[PDB]
Amino acid sequence: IQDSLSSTASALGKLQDVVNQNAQALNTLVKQLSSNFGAISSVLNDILSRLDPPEAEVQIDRLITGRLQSLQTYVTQQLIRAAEIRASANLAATKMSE
Amino acid sequence: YAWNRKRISNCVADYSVLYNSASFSTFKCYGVSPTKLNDLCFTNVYADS
Repeated sequence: IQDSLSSTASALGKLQDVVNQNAQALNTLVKQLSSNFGAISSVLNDILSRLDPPEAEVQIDRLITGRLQSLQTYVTQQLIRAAEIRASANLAATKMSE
Repeated sequence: YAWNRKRISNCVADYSVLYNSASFSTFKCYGVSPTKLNDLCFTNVYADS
């Protein structure tokens, strides 16, 4: 078993997949900050620096809606994944105890 | 039908004077507010007459 662990790399795929999934979810959430969502620009500072409040508010609201939706999606996915990991942890605890 | 296009680049533009000039009956800005024009940098400006 020591030799197998030293040689083969796909042994810990179960943990590597969890790490990769979390990293990819964070990367997608971060990349979602670069979307116009229909606004003139994807940069809040640029929007604020070009229009008066009454006109800026529309673009700001578009960006707010888009980013709120992105956060909600990310949090729901995280909740489901956390439930799966909790099931795995319960199985691991039972395996330890028995 | 033969509108003339002029190039404006490599200079400092003081839009405050233009905005304050009452001689202009209509002064409408779409992608940028008039007031903020004094605190922005543009790659190049096209003036069509």
